[PDB]
Parts: sequence; C-alpha cells; structure tokens
Amino acid sequence: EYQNIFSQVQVRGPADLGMTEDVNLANRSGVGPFSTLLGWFGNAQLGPIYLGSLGVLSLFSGLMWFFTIGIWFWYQAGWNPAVFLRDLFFFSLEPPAPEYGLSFAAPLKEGGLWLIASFFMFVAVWSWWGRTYLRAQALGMGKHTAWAFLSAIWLWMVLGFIRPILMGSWSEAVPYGIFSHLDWTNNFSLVHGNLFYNPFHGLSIAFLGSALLFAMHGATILAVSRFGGERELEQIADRGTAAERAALFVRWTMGFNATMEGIHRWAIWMAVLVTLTGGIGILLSGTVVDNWYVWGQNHG
Amino acid sequence: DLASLAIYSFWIFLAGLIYYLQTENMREGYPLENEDGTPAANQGPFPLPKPKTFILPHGRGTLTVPGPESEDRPIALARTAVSEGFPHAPTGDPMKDGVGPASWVARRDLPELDGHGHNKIKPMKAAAGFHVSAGKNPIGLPVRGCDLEIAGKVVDIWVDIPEQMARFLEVELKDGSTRLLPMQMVKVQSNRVHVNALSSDLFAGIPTIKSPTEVTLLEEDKICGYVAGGLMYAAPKRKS
Amino acid sequence: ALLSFERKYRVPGGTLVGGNLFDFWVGPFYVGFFGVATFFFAALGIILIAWSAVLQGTWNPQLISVYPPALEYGLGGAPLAKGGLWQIITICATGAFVSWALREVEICRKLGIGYHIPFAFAFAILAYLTLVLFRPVMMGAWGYAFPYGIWTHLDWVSNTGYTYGNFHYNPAHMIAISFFFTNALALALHGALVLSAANPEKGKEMRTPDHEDTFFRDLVGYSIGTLGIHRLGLLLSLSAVFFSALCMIITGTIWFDQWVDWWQWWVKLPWWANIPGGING
Ligand code: BCL
Ligand code: BCL
Ligand code: BCL
Ligand SMILES: CC[C@H]1c2cc3[nH]c4c(c3C)C(=O)[C@H](C(=O)OC)c4c3nc(cc4[nH]c(cc(n2)[C@@H]1C)c(C(C)=O)c4C)[C@@H](C)[C@@H]3CCC(=O)OC/C=C(\C)CCC[C@H](C)CCC[C@H](C)CCCC(C)C
Ligand SMILES: COC(C)(C)C/C=C/C(C)=C/C=C/C(C)=C/C=C/C(C)=C/C=C\C=C(C)\C=C\C=C(/C)CC/C=C(\C)CCC=C(C)C
Ligand SMILES: CCCCCCCCCCCC[N+](C)(C)[O-]
Ligand SMILES: CCCCCCCCCCCC[N+](C)(C)[O-]
Ligand SMILES: CCCCCCCCCCCC[N+](C)(C)[O-]
Ligand SMILES: [Cl-]
Ligand SMILES: [Fe+3]
Repeated sequence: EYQNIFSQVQVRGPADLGMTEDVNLANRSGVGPFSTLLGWFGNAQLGPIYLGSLGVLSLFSGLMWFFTIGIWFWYQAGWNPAVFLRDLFFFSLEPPAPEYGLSFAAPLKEGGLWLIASFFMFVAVWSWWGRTYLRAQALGMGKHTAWAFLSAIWLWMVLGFIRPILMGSWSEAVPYGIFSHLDWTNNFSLVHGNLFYNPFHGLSIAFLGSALLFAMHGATILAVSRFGGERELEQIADRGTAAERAALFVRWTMGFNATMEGIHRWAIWMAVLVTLTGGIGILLSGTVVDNWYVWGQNHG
Repeated sequence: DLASLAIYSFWIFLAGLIYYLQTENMREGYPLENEDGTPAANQGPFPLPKPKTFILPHGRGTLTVPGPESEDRPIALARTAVSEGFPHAPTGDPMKDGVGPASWVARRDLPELDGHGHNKIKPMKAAAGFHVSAGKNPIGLPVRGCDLEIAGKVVDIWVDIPEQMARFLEVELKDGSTRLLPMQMVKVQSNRVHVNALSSDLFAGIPTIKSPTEVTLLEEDKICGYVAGGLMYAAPKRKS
Repeated sequence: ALLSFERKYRVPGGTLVGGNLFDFWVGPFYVGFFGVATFFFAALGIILIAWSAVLQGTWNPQLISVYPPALEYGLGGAPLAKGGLWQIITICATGAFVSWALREVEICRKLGIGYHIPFAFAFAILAYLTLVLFRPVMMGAWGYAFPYGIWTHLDWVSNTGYTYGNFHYNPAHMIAISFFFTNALALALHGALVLSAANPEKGKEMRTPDHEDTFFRDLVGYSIGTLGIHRLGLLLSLSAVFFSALCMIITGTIWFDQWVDWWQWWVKLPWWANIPGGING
C-alpha cells in the first residue's frame, strides 16, 4: 500500500502572485525561489511576502529586541567569541532587582537593559497582532487567526506584564535566556507550592489535547486523500464521500460524530484554551493564591 | 474565594462550549434515520442547530445547513438480518452500483473553481507552462494492476493549477479511451505505475469523464470510490 | 441510529478475524471481534480497580491508586495485596489498547480508507509501554513504573523528574516540549485558516483555498498548503510523543545523574574550556 507522507511527483507553474481583493499589492515583494526540498512535503513557492507599515515596525522592533539581548551576551562573554559560543545557553538578561520595584528608570547593568528589550518586544508583538488582523481584512476573511493569536498574547502578557504590575515589581517577570527561563519556570512552581495543585495548570496540560486532535485530524485527511479530502472547503459547501467516511470512522469508533466545519471548531478551541487557562493560572498565582498545595487542601 | 470562583466560572463556560461544539457537528447527517429511512425516535440529547446558510462564490447559489438530507441516488442494498445494526449485502455489483468502500456522493455535476473562477484541475497538456519539476515523470509509463498485468499507459497528469500538485493520471487503455487514476492510489515506480487497488480488467469499469478538458466533483467521487472500492472487491486477484 | 447517508457504507466484510461473526453494530458503535476483546479487557480491568478498595481503603475516586509492586520484588511476581493487582491491570490496559487499535483497522477496511489513524494511535501506546514496561524491565523492578491514581501519578512525575535535578535539562525532553508547543501552534493556525475562509466577513462569499495561501504568503512569505499542513500535523504530534518516550528510556538507564551536568561536555570542550570570563570559569 502507498501512504501519503511525501509526494512522488512534483509539478510547478508560474509564480502565484496570490489573490488580490483589497490588498495594496505595492507592498508585495518579488516572488522567492522554488525549493524542491519543501515541495516534497508541502508547497515549494517562497513569497511573495507583504510588508506594510506595521510589517516594518514589528520587524524593526523585533531585531531591536533580538540585538539588545545579544549585545548583553557579548558583554558577559568579555567580547570573546569562544566564551560566547560556549556559555551561550547560560547568559541571561534579568529584570531589575526587586529593590527597584516598578520604577521605570533602573541602571542598565542592573536591569535597565531589560526594560529596553521589553519595550521592543511589546511593540513588536502587538504590531504583529494588528498585522494578522489587517491581512485577513484585506482578503475579506474572518479574523479568526488574530483572535486565536490574542490567546498566545494573553499568556505572554500575564507572564511578563500584568503579573509584574500586580505583584508590584518588575523582578517577578521572566529573564531572557535559555537555561535561565528554564530555571524560572522551575522555581515558580516551587515558590507557589507545586503548580500541579493549580487547577488551571491541570486544564492547560489537558488541552495541550491538541496533540491528540491534530494527530487524528491529520491522519484522517491523509487516510481520505484518495477521495480528495485535503480540499476541505469544497467539502463543506458540497459534502463528498471523503467527508462522509471521515464522519463515520469517528461515529463507528467512539460514538459522537463530526462534520467538516465541525472538526475545525474543535481544533481552534483546543489550542486557544491552552494559553487561555494558562494565563489565568499564572495571574492568580502569587497575586491571589500563595500556595496551591495549601489552596488545594481547602478543596477550593 | 477568588480563585475558586475563577475555576467554577470556567467549568460553566466549558459545558456551554461542548454544547456549542456538539451542535455545530450536527449540520450534516442529521436528522438520524432508521435502516428503512424513516426518521428515528431517539435523535440524541442535543437539538439541531440554527440554519446558517453559506454564500457560494462565483454565483453558485447558497447552501443552508442543516438542510433536506437525501441520497438523490439509488442504493442497491438489502437487509441481512431481521433486526437493526446488521450489515447490508449488495443486490448487484458493489463496484457498479457504488456501495460500501465504492460508495460515491451525488455532489454537483460542476467542476471546482479557483479563486479567479477558472477550473481548479486541468490536464497538463492544457496547463499554462506546467511541467514536472522533481521526481519521476509518469507520462509514458505503463500502468500495472494488482494482478501484475498491464492495463494501459499514462498519457497525461491532471494538475491542480492553484495548489500546484498532481492529482490524477490520465491512463490510456487498450481501446484508446482514457481514465483518471487518483494520485494517492497509484505507486509511481522507476519503470511502471503500479495500482494495488484495481486489477487490469477493471480499468474499463472506471467511470469516464464527459469533457476531456475538465473533471467534475460528481465525476471525481465516482472515480475515487471505484478505485478505492477495488481494494475490497477485487479479492480473487491481488498479489502485491 | 443511522446518519442520513450511512446505509450505503454498512456492507458486510473487512473483518480481520472471525469474519461475518462479529460483523455488526450496536447503535452508532461498530463491534467486530476487537470491540468484544476491548470490552473484555476493559470490563475485566474496572473489576480489579474496584477490587483495590476492599483491600485498599476508601471508595473516593480522588484517592484510589493502584501502586506497582515494590522494588524488592524486581520483575518477579507480587501478591495482589501489594502490587499483584497492578500487574494484571497493566495487562488488561494493554489488551484493551491493542484491541482498540486493531478495531480501528477493521473500521478502516470497511470504509476503504488509509490506516493512518491507528498508526498514529500506535505512538501513544508506545509511550505508555515505555513507562510501564520497557523503562522498568530495563531497570530491573516494576516499582519504577507509575501508579494508576488520579493525583498520585502527578506525584510520580514530580518525584521522578526531580531525582535527576531539574528535568528541563534532559535534552530529548527539550526536543519533545518543542513539538508539543509547535503542534499546538500548528493546530491554532490551521483551525483559524479554514474557518476564516468558510466563515468570511459578513455578506461576502466563501473564500477559496487561494485566499488561504495568499494569507500566509502575505503574513510570513510561505504557505505549506492544504495537504502540507496535514502532513505537518501528523508529524509534529507523532514526533512530540516520540521524544517523550525517548527522553524517558534514556533517563536512569544510560544516564542516571543530574541532567544539568550532562551539558558540561559542551562547556568542557578543549578549545574553550579554559578561556576565562563569561559564566563558566
Ligand atoms: C506522560 C504524561 C504523564 C502524566 C502526567 C499528567 C499531568 C502533568 C496532567 C495529567 C492529567 C491527566 N491525566 Mg495523566 N500522565 C500520564 C499518564 C496518564 C494516562 C495513561 C494511561 O497513560 C492516563 C489515562 C492519564 C489520565 C489523566 C487525566 C486524569 C488528566 C487529563 C488527561 C487529558 O486531558 O488527556 C488528553 C485527552 C483528552 C482531553 C481526551 C479525553 C480523555 C479523558 C480526560 C480521560 C479520562 C481518564 C480517566 C481518569 C481514566 C479512568 C479509567 C476508567 C477505567 C475509565 N494520565 C503520564 C505518566 N497527567 C492532568 C490533570 O488534570 O491531572 C489531575 C495534568 O495536569
Ligand atoms: C518544574 C516545572 C513545573 C511547572 C511549571 C510551569 C510554569 C511556571 C508555567 C507552566 C506552564 C505550562 N506547563 Mg507546567 N510545570 C510543571 C509540569 C508540567 C508538565 C509535565 C509534568 O510534564 C507539563 C506537560 C506541563 C505543561 C505546561 C503547559 C501546558 C503550560 C504552557 C502552555 C503553553 O503552550 O505555553 C507555550 C506558549 C506560550 C509561552 C505563549 C507565548 C506567546 C507569545 C506571544 C509567543 C511569541 C513570543 C516571541 C515574540 C517569539 C519570538 C519569535 C522568534 C521567531 C524567535 N507542565 C512542573 C510542575 N508550567 C505555564 C502555564 O500556563 O501554566 C498554567 C507556566 O507559566
Ligand atoms: C516536576 C516534573 C518535571 C518533569 C518530569 C517528567 C516526567 C517524570 C515525565 C515527563 C514527560 C513529559 N513531559 Mg516533563 N517535566 C517537567 C516539566 C515539563 C513541562 C513544563 C513547561 O513544565 C512540559 C511542557 C513538559 C513536557 C512533557 C512531555 C515531553 C512529556 C509528556 C507527554 C507525552 O508524550 O506523554 C506520552 C503519552 C502517554 C504515555 C499517553 C498514553 C495513553 C495510552 C496509549 C492510552 C490511554 C487511554 C486511556 C485508558 C483512555 C481512557 C479513555 C476512557 C474512554 C475513559 N515537562 C518538570 C521539570 N516529564 C513524560 C514522558 O517523558 O513521557 C514519555 C514523563 O514520564
Ligand atoms: C500521537 C499520540 C497522541 C494521541 C493520539 C491518538 N490518541 C488516540 C488516537 C490517536 C491518533 C486514536 O485513534 C484513539 C481514539 O480512539 O481516539 C478517539 C486514541 C485515544 N486516545 C485516548 C486518550 C489519551 N490520548 C492521550 C494522548 C495522545 N493521544 C498523544 C499526545 C492521552 C494522554 C495525554 O495521556 C490520553 C488519556 C483515548 C480517548 C483513545 C483510546 C481509547 C482506548 O484505548 O480505549 C480502549 C480502552 C478502554 C475503552 C478502557 C480500558 C480501561 C483500562 C483496562 C483501565 C485500567 C488501565 C488504565 C491505564 C487505568 C489508569 C489511568 C490512571 C491515570 C487513572
Ligand atoms: C551574535 O549576533 C548578535 C549578538 C548581534 C545577535 C544575537 C542575539 C542573541 C544571541 C539573542 C538571544 C536571545 C534570547 C536567548 C532570547 C530568549 C528569550 C526568552 C527565552 C524569553 C522568554 C520569556 C519572555 C517573556 C514571558 C516576556 C514577557 C514580556 C512581555 C510579553 C512584554 C514585556 C513588557 C515590557 C518590557 C514593559 C515595557 C513597558 C512599557 C511602558 C513600554
Ligand atoms: C521536515 C520538513 C522538510 C521536508 C522534508 C524533505 C525530505 C523529503 C525527501 C523525499 C524523498 C524523495 N522520495 C522519492 C523518497 O520521496
Ligand atoms: C531572495 C533572498 C531574500 C530572502 C528573504 C528571507 C526569507 C523571508 C521569507 C521568504 C520570503 C522570500 N522572499 C520572497 C522575500 O524573497
Ligand atoms: C476536557 C476534559 C479536561 C480534563 C479535566 C481535568 C480535570 C482537572 C481539573 C482540576 C480539578 C478542579 N477541582 C475542582 C476538582 O479541583
Ligand atoms: Cl516518527
Ligand atoms: Fe483540516
């Protein structure tokens, strides 16, 4: 039997400049190359990418945030490339010491460089949020991507912005670094008495869930690619045999059934709920509840 | 306690979500039926959703779902037992009448369109500068069935103009006519295309397309179901 | 209990074993042999959990916990009182999971579709047997496996993952978390993509797959395509569980010390292990 995890044959035509609609087109670039390497898995055409006003602001700010941390890494590395490459996972840009609190003016070598990179990160992400909205609006589509993106922003915002303000200090935030933000994730669980006893942590894991649903849905459409199941919209507006067998495999296996549009309702909600409950769990941790083992002792 | 209210406010919201999601998965297939086709008594706890109605692009009318569910085709089956839940044996040739693995859906007898309104699937010989960019080119290779015999040769690739990918193989049979083979049902080898699903004598039974320049939703289902059904109903002839 | 389009697909045959014997449904469910075997190992299972209360203690499900045999028992047998129940329940669990997987296969044959779905299930079962079999057998005791209790298998994780310092430093744990985070990201977008096209702005027509690719290209400069995002979905998921079994079978067998110290081989490389400055040295 043939599977369908790689393509046997590749075809290529003129570069697809894409749908037009109310897009500006002046901000679309020259089409990139066609990589045969990607063509085996998915598509092969690179670009054209749209870069508007916000597209530059974010991309600029994102390089500004990225470079700010790496400059600090070079300082710590004694401007030595060997110490840089070796200790790379170990360098870290920590927030200001708790003595400063929420004071927006701290010395650079003692946390002031943190707030500089955070401002770039704050404007880079949000200008990218607005970018995902207007790219849907320009094609006359639902904004569902910008709405699910807010859920990721939510956890991100609670981790390094809302919770620090609620706890009255910048030091409660997350440092920029590999091995450092791993230790932060650890001690947070320990300062608050095992996050396992956080009911929102438990639900966030449960929705993470997504790996189950995305394993099933991927396998199902591949299983029915012989009937053209990958064309998922024309099967919504005109159910084929591909969508019927997919529904009945779910019916005959576990019971309740799923439609073509119905299964994607599950899909987006399984993900968005990961960071939705996760942000709530972190927001209450420390601000309202000091120890989840002690909280869980009172069963709530 | 504040956190206790947050966790209870959620489980209420979650139960509403499951309700919402489980109703939206009732647009197609409901209302439930019995084996004879009459509406069933127990239709599940959840009620049918509010009809939503799609606006089809390119002036192709609308689709309101949930809507009148009918086969719009005859099913050549019959009961095997006297009570519910039992299989239904075919009253004819399951591949011709189209039941079980070989079932097909009476979709619109129009072809699918790309965003610009043109046919999504065209044969490469009519495709604006479309060519094979990687892998082996199946044009010209013979087509071998599940019985190790040669049923024809590939004479074209039907490609997906917008999504840029092969979808069918136009296979010329002995009598000169061509059939379409789903690409995910053929094995393109170094020196031949091998079809594990069908044996050589069932390629003539593949449904024929009406127009040579275009293929239909309805015609696509009749072909894929036929080839996919051959996995089960070509049992007296399948070695590798 | 039929769907309005379901009669044409309920034809006999496709069974792996038994033939037309168990070829039949109960309401929406297909049975087959392996539906019987599943219900067998299942029902046999719950009997033994419910048993572990006559001798274990209370009925509260938040407190029932069938722990494995002690370490002194090795891979040898143990009395049902302390560990013996665990061992048999582990068999019924496996017997029910394998029967479930083979059951979907019979369903795949009846429908003439690919076997991709039970294959993806296999990776979950692999990770399960890693934790309750291969990881202990290789270790030499069943007491190394996790117990079957609601909040007590979390206490197993918190104690196991701390025996080696902070577990975040386990390198395959690092790779495994990545796929879980990315697959979740991949779900988020793929779910929004299809819906944003089939449910566009109010009053506008259904967007095409072209409007989906055009979205991603405008946003990031590349779109994997409809068939690609599904190939991507299966891989990110199976790879997440893959390394989530790999990161376990190496832990305590080939490496039993603190996981943070494992990373010293990179820091203690000869060309830079002695240049002062920086964090390390
Ligand atoms: C590899 C990861 C670790 C581990 C660490 C964690 C962590 C960390 C968390 C859980 C959580 C859960 N774990 Mg555990 N858990 C492991 C192995 C298991 C196994 C198993 C046989 O392998 C099972 C059945 C469970 C079961 C469960 C649930 C009680 C809960 C939510 C799961 C979920 O959403 O899944 C995704 C699947 C779905 C959403 C689909 C629906 C599945 C339902 C929820 C399954 C219920 C099973 C029921 C309790 C079993 C009773 C047996 C009877 C015979 C029926 N764990 C291993 C050892 N588990 C979370 C929790 O809330 O704990 C209190 C949590 O925070
Ligand atoms: C020892 C450590 C502790 C612990 C402490 C914590 C802490 C602390 C946290 C978690 C969190 C999480 N934990 Mg826990 N947790 C433990 C045990 C576990 C176990 C387990 C037993 O195996 C599991 C599976 C989990 C699972 C999880 C996740 C479900 C959850 C994060 C959701 C998510 O998607 O984040 C990934 C998604 C994000 C971080 C959102 C990111 C959004 C932004 C916008 C992304 C872009 C940023 C930037 C611009 C990108 C630049 C791009 C460039 C191209 C590079 N925990 C133990 C008990 N856990 C979090 C949570 O929500 O808890 C409730 C959290 O804060
Ligand atoms: C303090 C605790 C330690 C820790 C210690 C551990 C330990 C200990 C383990 C993990 C494991 C995992 N950890 Mg860790 N880990 C921590 C921090 C984290 C964080 C975080 C941000 O804090 C994250 C995201 C993770 C992430 C993860 C994953 C890589 C992995 C679990 C998923 C998996 O594939 O399971 C695999 C999935 C299964 C085994 C499920 C199998 C299900 C079977 C096949 C079917 C059951 C069906 C059931 C009966 C159905 C009931 C249905 C009925 C109808 C009711 N860890 C901290 C540092 N981590 C686990 C691992 O490596 O697993 C390989 C593991 O054992
Ligand atoms: C690629 C791997 C990912 C994945 C995929 C996946 N799961 C799958 C499939 C796929 C592709 C299926 O087709 C199959 C299915 O039918 O899904 C609807 C399944 C499935 N994944 C399930 C659950 C599940 N998936 C999980 C995770 C994941 N699933 C992975 C991330 C988890 C977690 C996070 O641990 C769980 C709990 C089920 C809903 C279902 C398989 C159901 C099944 O096997 O049923 C047969 C068994 C019974 C009916 C009952 C048996 C009872 C036992 C004898 C009781 C005693 C033993 C048991 C271990 C007790 C203790 C547990 C303790 C924590 C209490
Ligand atoms: C070698 O080449 C050079 C050096 C030039 C470039 C290289 C750079 C390098 C090596 C960069 C390395 C970067 C690293 C290691 C980044 C790691 C980041 C991680 C792991 C981050 C993890 C978590 C971060 C979180 C949760 C951040 C939260 C914060 C926010 C979402 C917003 C922040 C808010 C701020 C700062 C408030 C600002 C206030 C106002 C009023 C604007
Ligand atoms: C991880 C995503 C990147 C795509 C992977 C590309 C490698 C696949 C190569 C396909 C091999 C060619 N062939 C004939 C075996 O299909
Ligand atoms: C042509 C070399 C420049 C490539 C820019 C880096 C990749 C950006 C993402 C893919 C877009 C490629 N493109 C179309 C901008 O050239
Ligand atoms: C979709 C099902 C999600 C799995 C549910 C996980 C249950 C854990 C919830 C935390 C327990 C809350 N409470 C009140 C019992 O403490
Ligand atoms: Cl793999
Ligand atoms: Fe899909």
